[PDB]
Amino acid sequence: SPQPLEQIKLSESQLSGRVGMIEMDLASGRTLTAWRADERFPMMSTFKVVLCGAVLARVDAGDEQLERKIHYRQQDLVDYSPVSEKHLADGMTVGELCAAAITMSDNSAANLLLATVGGPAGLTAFLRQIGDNVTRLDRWETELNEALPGDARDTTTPASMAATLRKLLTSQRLSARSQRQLLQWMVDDRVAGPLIRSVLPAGWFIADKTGAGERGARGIVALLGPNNKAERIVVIYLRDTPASMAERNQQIAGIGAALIEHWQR
Ligand SMILES: OC[C@H]1O[C@H](O[C@H]2[C@H](O)[C@@H](O)[C@H](OCCCCCCC3CCCCC3)O[C@@H]2CO)[C@H](O)[C@@H](O)[C@@H]1O
Ligand SMILES: *[B]([O])([O])[C][N]C(=O)[C]([C]C1=[C][C]=C([O])[C]=[C]1)[N]C(=O)N1[C][C]N([C][C])C(=O)C1=O
Repeated sequence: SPQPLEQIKLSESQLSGRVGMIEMDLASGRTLTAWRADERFPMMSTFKVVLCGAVLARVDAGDEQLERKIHYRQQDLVDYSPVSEKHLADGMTVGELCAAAITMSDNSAANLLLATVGGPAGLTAFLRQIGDNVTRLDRWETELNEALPGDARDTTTPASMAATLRKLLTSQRLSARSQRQLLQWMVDDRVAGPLIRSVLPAGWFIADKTGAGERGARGIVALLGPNNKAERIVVIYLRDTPASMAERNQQIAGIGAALIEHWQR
């Protein structure tokens, strides 16, 4: 494979789309590779990690419990809700809702949790509280995936998302137990985690949350590293490409391959 930046450029050319990417040391926050890192991209379902960061902050403060059971109704549901559809009779705990939102990308689970943090406006306020002055959530699932060309709604930048993820996972803004919980939810991703492991060389750690939207929008936020360690945050977003889902997946994988072959920097 090419060097990381060369592969990122190739991916843009082949996709006829914009790619945004950051590679950041998790421990120190050092930025290693950056491409369009200050440009806006739809978050899509990658927002679900930040959402559950906000939930955990409420838990730490004693304003929420992961055990608390929410008994929601069918009228609360939106599409792509494989876990929450199973529990109209019996409900789900707040912790189960975060697990479903992150590991299964469950949209109704996400919307239920979003309401508990004050909706899109409340999550945006939480982001400002942790010093992210760029990321914004404006809509609910599933409209937040619309990815209209030039629309700033529901966007982040690779740089802001990476910094925000590092803050949530490591800065001690969250309790130790909450930091550990957020990480484990990403480790447990069922949408892409197992597939990614199936193509990673032996020894490479992965934890992740993916997202998909309209007009080619697709993304991943991840922890990756050799020696079975979460060494780096890697954030990749695609937008405004007519390419197939299969190619979008392959292009993101190709950027990963370039990172893997050229890790020491
Ligand atoms: O010499 C380096 C490695 O080269 C190949 O590994 C290949 C692997 O066979 C392939 O499946 C993967 O595809 C890339 C898969 C990437 C997975 C998704 C990446 C995510 C992770 C973080 C967020 C962005 C994307 O590339 C590597 C590097 O060429 C060999 O198979 C392996 O034995 C060897 O250790
Ligand atoms: B997450 O925010 O990435 C979850 N993403 C979704 O639920 C997407 C999945 C999807 C992507 C692309 C296409 O063409 C369909 C579904 N949902 C989504 O983008 N759309 C947008 C809004 N639309 C309303 C008519 C949906 O129902 C929908 O699910």
